[PDB]
Amino acid sequence: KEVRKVRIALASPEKIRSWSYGEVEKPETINYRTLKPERDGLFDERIFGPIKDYECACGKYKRQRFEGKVCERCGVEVTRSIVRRYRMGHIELATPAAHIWFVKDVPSKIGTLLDLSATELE
Amino acid sequence: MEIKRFGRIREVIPLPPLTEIQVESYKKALQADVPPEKRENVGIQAAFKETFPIEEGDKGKGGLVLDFLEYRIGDPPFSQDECREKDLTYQAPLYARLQLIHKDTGLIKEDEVFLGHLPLMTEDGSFIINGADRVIVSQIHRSPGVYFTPDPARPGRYIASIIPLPKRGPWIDLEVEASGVVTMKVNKRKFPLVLLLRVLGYDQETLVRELSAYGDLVQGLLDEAVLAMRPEEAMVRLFTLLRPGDPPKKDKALAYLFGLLADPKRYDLGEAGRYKAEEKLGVGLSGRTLVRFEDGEFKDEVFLPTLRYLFALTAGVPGHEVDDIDHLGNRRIRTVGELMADQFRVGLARLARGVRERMVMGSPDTLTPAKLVNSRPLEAALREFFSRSQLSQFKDETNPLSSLRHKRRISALGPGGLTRERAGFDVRDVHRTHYGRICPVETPEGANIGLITSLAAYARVDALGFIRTPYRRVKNGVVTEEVVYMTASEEDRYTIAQANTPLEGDRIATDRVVARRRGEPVIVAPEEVEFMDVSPKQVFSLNTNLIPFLEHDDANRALMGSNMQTQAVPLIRAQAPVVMTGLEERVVRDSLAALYAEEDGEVVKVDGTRIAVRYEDGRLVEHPLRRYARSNQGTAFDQRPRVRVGQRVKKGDLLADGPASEEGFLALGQNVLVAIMPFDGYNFEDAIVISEELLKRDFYTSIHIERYEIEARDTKLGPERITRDIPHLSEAALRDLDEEGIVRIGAEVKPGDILVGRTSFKGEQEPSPEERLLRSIFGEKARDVKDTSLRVPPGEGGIVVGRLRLRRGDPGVELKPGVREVVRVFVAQKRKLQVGDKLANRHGNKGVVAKILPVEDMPHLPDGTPVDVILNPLGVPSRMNLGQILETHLGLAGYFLGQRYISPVFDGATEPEIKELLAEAFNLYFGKRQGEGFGVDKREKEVLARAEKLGLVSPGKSPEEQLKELFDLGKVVLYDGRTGEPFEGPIVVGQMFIMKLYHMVEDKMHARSTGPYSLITQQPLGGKAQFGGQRFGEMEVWALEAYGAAHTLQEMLTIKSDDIEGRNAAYQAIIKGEDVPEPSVPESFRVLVKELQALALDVQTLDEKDNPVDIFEG
Amino acid sequence: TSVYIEDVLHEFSTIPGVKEDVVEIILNLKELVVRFLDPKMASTTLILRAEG
Amino acid sequence: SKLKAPVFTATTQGDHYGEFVLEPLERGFGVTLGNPLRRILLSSIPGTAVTSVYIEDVLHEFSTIPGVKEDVVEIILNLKELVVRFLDPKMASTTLILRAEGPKEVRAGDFTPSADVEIMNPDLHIATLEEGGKLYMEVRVDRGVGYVPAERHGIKDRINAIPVDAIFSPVRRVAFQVEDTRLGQRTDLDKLTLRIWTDGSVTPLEALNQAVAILKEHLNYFANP
Amino acid sequence: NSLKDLVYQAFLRLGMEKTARLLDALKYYGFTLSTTSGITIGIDDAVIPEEKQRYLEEADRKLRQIEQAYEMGFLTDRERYDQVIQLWTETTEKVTQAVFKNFEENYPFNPLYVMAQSGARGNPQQIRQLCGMRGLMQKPSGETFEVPVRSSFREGLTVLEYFISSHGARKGGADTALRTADSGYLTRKLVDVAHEIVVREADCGTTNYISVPLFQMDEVTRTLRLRKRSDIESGLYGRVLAREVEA
Amino acid sequence: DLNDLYRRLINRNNRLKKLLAQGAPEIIIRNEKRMLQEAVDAVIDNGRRGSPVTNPGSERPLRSLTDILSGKQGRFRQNLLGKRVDYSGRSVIVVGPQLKLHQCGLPKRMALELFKPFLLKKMEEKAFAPNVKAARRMLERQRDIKDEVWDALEEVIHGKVVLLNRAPTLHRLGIQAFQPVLVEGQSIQLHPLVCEAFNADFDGDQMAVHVPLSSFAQAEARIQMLSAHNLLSPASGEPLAKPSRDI
Repeated sequence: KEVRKVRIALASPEKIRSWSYGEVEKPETINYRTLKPERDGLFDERIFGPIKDYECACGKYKRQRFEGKVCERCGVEVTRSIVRRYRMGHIELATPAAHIWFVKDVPSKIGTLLDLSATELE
Repeated sequence: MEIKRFGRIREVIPLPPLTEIQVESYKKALQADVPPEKRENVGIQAAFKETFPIEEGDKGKGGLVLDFLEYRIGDPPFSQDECREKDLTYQAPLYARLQLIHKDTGLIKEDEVFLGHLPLMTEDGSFIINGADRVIVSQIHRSPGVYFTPDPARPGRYIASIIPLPKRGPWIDLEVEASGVVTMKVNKRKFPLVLLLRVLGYDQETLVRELSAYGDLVQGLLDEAVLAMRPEEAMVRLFTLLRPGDPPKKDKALAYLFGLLADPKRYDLGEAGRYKAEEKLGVGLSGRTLVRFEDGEFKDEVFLPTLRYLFALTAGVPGHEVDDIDHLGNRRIRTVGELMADQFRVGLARLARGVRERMVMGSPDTLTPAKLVNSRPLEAALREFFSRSQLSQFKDETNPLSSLRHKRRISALGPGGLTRERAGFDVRDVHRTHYGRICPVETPEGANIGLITSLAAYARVDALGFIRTPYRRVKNGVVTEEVVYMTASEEDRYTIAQANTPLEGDRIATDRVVARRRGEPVIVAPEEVEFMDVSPKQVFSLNTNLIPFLEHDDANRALMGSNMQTQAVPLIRAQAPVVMTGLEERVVRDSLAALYAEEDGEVVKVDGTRIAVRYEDGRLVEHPLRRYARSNQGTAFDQRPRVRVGQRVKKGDLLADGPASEEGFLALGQNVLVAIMPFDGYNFEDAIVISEELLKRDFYTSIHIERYEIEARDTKLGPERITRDIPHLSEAALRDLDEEGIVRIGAEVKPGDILVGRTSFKGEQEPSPEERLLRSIFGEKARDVKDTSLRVPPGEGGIVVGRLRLRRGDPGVELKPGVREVVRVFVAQKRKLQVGDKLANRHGNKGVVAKILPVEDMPHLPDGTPVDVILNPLGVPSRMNLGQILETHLGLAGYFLGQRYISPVFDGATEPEIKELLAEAFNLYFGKRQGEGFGVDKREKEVLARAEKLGLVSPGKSPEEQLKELFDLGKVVLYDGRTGEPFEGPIVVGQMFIMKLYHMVEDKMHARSTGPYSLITQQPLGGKAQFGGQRFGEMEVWALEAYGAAHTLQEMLTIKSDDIEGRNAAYQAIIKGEDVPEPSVPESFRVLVKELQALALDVQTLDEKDNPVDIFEG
Repeated sequence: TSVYIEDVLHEFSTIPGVKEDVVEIILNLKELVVRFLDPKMASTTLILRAEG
Repeated sequence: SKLKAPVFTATTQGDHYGEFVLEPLERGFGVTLGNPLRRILLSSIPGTAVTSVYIEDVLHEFSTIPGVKEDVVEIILNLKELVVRFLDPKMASTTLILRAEGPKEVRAGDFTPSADVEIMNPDLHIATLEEGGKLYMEVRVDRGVGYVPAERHGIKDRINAIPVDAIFSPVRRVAFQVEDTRLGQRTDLDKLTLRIWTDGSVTPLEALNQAVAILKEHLNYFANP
Repeated sequence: NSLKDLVYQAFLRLGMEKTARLLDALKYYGFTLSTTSGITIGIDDAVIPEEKQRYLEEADRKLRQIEQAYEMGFLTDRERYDQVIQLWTETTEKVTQAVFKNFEENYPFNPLYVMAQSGARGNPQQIRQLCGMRGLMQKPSGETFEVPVRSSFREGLTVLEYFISSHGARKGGADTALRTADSGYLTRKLVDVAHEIVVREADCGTTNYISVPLFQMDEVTRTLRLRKRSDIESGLYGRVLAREVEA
Repeated sequence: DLNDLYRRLINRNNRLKKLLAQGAPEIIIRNEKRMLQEAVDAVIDNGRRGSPVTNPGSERPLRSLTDILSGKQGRFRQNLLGKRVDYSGRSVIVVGPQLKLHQCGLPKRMALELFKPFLLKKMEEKAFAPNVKAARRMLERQRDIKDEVWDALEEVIHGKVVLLNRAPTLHRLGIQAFQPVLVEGQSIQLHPLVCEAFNADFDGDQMAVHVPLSSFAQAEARIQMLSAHNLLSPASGEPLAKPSRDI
């Protein structure tokens, strides 16, 4: 079945995690000398999708069927190079947050729903 | 050939040395050829001196100063040609002599301290900045003074103005509002102006005196009895509201700019700023808005006489009127030499704060100039000028004219002091002033129209950029020889008369004389005359003059012609228009692209590569002929030998032509034989037909040199070399790279074929899909060092002829950050005509071609010879460019008559004068035919048969005559080569001068079935092997929407751009021929949803029954 | 149908001692006419030479 | 040079019309060919038509006719459309005899039997008369060539009969057009299309053949004497 | 206008298919024709009505009578300035229509004309400037010099007349200027709104209708008059009657 | 450019993630979290407040979650503003006198590159050119094609159409379809009549040409976009394919 609506729901901690596939609870990512993420980071493919054609980071059966590709010491699920285009990540934060858009938008979505001296207070 | 010249009115003086706007302005700025003790200010002088008796924080106490005495000019570290092949700014070291006395004394004069590279000008008028040449143009801003003018957001009331020279003083506006007050706006500030009246010594009864009783607005400016107090006290409510952060009584440290001295405020040395703010104001002003250090306090000078014309303007009496803010006597022009000098008050700026901070930290004894200054702020700020400012333009080198045209330009735009891209409907317009100063038919089609423009021939800019135009003085009925170059404000009070007007011997002839005053056109009495213009050329722009019969062309469809004539590209067998206007030759000389001889002698050695002479015992120079060098558009101009190897010369005459020149005369295009008429809709709406004939004679052919370049960098994956060695390349390929990586000169180029190999390592990764299907289009999987060589970009190409090499380290070769070794191959091409190519007449009839027709078609005359271009009529009516039609007539004339003529501006020949030669040609032409033994045939008569029934011919006269009669009527009978029968209506025929323009399909035209998919956005861009990638806008869609183009829409938003899936999917699909697309769910949709969550908010998806989707399946 | 000159690699060339330039040269040749007299004559090559 | 020989097709009708088509042609020739051919089709062509018209009762194309419905002027035009042909190899001139009766509808065949010549379009309105309607009709016919206005020759068979406009030019209308097809990397290759409309006399085809042959013979004169 | 109807017409009682072919040949048939009949532009054909003189002559005189009428006091500077103006424009209009009347009784096949008459090119205006004359110009501030442009392009308009006839093309070039930029400015905003609205059904089912105004009410005179040709069409064309009508 | 934001965003959440694990100096913990937000803050809507992120060096604001989505081609607008075709090609236009209405330009040169696909296969399906890719190689032998080839390119397009468009399209008509034809000269040939629509001028202006594949889009075109089937201007129920300015 094909689309027939698009509802924008909010963002839940539980659900933000639910997605992310990985968990970039890790540093910076790139490596110039050797094209490779950085043992867990922004590009660690192991957590997203494989940069190359199917294949791992070391090499496995780039077999079409079986479903569920991983390894010994190379857990790079083998399901093509595109999916790097949607699989998200996450940085389970330290403590509190404010998606500004509820702080300094126009009406102040929070500094209203709770009064909090309009502004200056938040 | 044999040249006749029409009309008299002998130009009392040829035309200005043209290039004067850039050279004569830049030499009287950088006076390096005049003893240093001399030099009467302006330019570098007034720049080093406005900011040189440069003290040190603390007035008197601790030493350290630094002054000026004279400036030393540099000597070219390089020559014109090298500084260009090597990418240098052809600057020129500039030293200055500093000496700083201490408090204890010491005359330490550090012998020339390098301040920065100041680029020297060229004989041309342009410069050499980082390579190519640019045109530091001449802008035009509001000339200083005071005018007032009405109020914008408040009708009925008036605002006042106080404009001193820019970048040397604040903007000041005394607008009177509704609160009654007369507030003072200054550098983005609106405070009660009463606070600045008391600072200049004014009480609570002398502000009511000189300006109350009439206009009860002084009782709004009045009651504020809390600020109508003390002198050094109305200085802290002004220094605590003008500049926050500091409340000291040092409110004469800042309140010391906007007034006394000339640090900021001042409108010229007393010229436009004073001489103007004297006649209209309250007379008497020297040079700055009031004056400070006089005896103690501030003794006001110009914040009250202008406040006595603005309120007597909001009620008032006579003499007190608004000013026109777009009048030239009210408008200025910043020339070249000064615009660099102003980038010196800016080059000497971030340098007067690079020392005043260097005398705080460093020992005040251990100090001597050349140890206090770093000299980076004049290089970085005076290099920033010739490398970025919207005014430092490329330089249209299409033809030589444009070259010059460029220079003549006048802009409003500018860095700061200028006009944005969203205003100007009180300026753009042409003004009753311009007359003889700023041509009115040169500006650009749209987008900019107005703001920009070219100077009016004779007119000169002078003193404080006041345009001055030539007029001839009379003795009230008689006629002098003396000529009056004068400003505009000097013209609004003289009753001037046309030059067109009849003058006997040397005076007035007749009593009905046409004359103008101020601006109004009236008829005047013969001795009620002051002056009289030197001619009409004096009125039109430079090129707007090359027009032959302007006397008969609409005003609109005309500029097109003066214009376009610019986008004119040269050809080989060029030729100057049959009908000229004189100057025609001169243009070629002031352009300098043509080669002349200083002193008269005689040539000895003569070839394409050089020309040696032996001037009159003045040695033996030997100037080479730039052969086939590239323009900037590409063009490709090259001078050419046009003299013999033995002959006394004429004191400096065409020592050989230039690009589009013919023996000294400007040959934009090629006067050819035209036939005005309709063909099988083969010129339709504005199209034009051509006869193969020209390709035969190879008449309209353009030469063009495309410049290709490459850069090899230093990387982590290794350095980017460049050798004639690159893997998998099959020798038959490299085949023409003797140079060890470079293509040899004289090699025939193709596309994709190699031009410059260049191997870079890279990699570290493995290919996969979406490039391994292609790929083998770019690899065979692979190598440890990849191809990445140059290679010819789709379509282009030609025959090489020039290679250049550098390498990070040569003497003057300086490469950027990361780069090493440069290369530039130069390959050119012949181009003839190609159906579609663009071309037009000076008369604004722009017209491309659709059908090159064989010399078998091509309606021919009766004597065999066929026309060339069929110029349908239709394109003439709605537009009003008769004259062009007039050129054609003169054409046929000039054909059989064997000649050229000059129909100058409103001075050209005439219908009665032309019919004359036209018949004069017929008597000849026909003498040729009856002489052969013939004399008109059935075909012809039959025409004349109806030619009369049509009344163009006089009935009752031999066939023969009905011909002449008609012939002289500028037309004739024409045979349609296809069918023996001639046209049934005489046809206007003749030689029409045309041209080939910048645009030539060859450079447009593209098509892409597939190819280079970007990696950024995920879609078609660039193009290494195959090329192009057309865009698509909303409009497109909406209409697409217009039609129920459903898919046509969707397929236009998917498999033809982002949605990677499809494009391949699809791409494959045809390779086999299936339905092909049907893309799952468009890329972008997902993208966004994800760019969404990639920012909170689920962004779900349901159907008709509201249920969970499965929008990503992965 | 074609030509050839000493030390010339392309049409856009110059030669020391010639005020022309390939172009000037070429356009003066395109025009030249030659009678073939013989029918057999499929084609031939003319030839010229300059000195001092 | 190259280029092979043309492809000559022809979508004939029967008696009139004929969409002949020659394809392969190097630029120009399209026009070259045709045009002149046209100028022959409509020009010199062997054919016959009316040259005089005797009508017992009233002389003058501008008079009145009792017993008759139409008027002289019309019978004229109606007579033109009429076409006859010659079975006798060298008899360039014949006389025809039309006989009217009371109430009837004149027909082109109702013309004097006679063998030597042949009526080609038996039907034609010609005329139609009331009660007791007379109409003898000495209609003289000639072996012409193209078109000769009734006002150039002045016919003189009888004294009260009227001459007329000779339309003996079988070729009644001929138009062409040179569109250009393709055959290889070439697309501006002349494609001619001729269309000759003729009365039931001489087939368009021949209309052409005879044309060429004429234009042909008409070249043998450029010989070398 | 002519064919257009036909054009439309034709389509009316004949399938689009045909409609085309028609459009076609016309194209052709006209073309080849529009050339067999070889017309052209030989300046002479840029006719000037003999009455130019007598008109710029008798008019040239009505002036020495309004300035020599001013010499005294018959006219204020205002009653005066509105006369030299409403002056040349009356004569101007004579130039116009005259060079035309002559254009029908003599030379009814004159290149220019015919065009303007037929659809080709040329409007009532233009033509004038060519042959008869231009007129009075619009100052830069919307004013009009009391000095005309006697010359006509067919004649080499003089020095001054140009410097004043100039403004027009660029102050009228500011149009083609600032009038081109704003992409579809209007367009857009527009779009965004009704991109919804679509034929989504057959008959809203509504009885409700509208009352179409045939007779305009001059908000000034208040006197009446029906609307002009077009308007109407573009008010009823293809509309749908709501409550039958008798007439 | 975004990625440099997420950057410090981790930079902080780690630098304080430590302070709490060890070293509880109150005042500091405070001065730190103060950045935690400012991290996200930036990342999300950097620009806000009065302090834009300063990449060490430049003074360039650098996008943010906000900017990115914020039109100016921000995932919303970027769609209805551009994107770039896969089967596109533009060019200068010229008279198509001969050309029958529905017909249209397209010179071999481009005409081919703008069909590579279909051609290919069609080639194989024809005795000539053995294997697909194999074919790919013959039309890449630089230039100078063979005979038989073209023939194909023809039986190749007979039937399918293309769309056209001037520079500032404006009305559905602003684009139409035509049974393009091969023709010399490198410019694009176009029929008269049309002109009107696009305000089709002839001064070197140019038009576009898009190729539809969908057995769908194609059909969509000609039966809804053929200039031929579209003669009248909904703009006002009157013609547009109106002969003129010559015809």
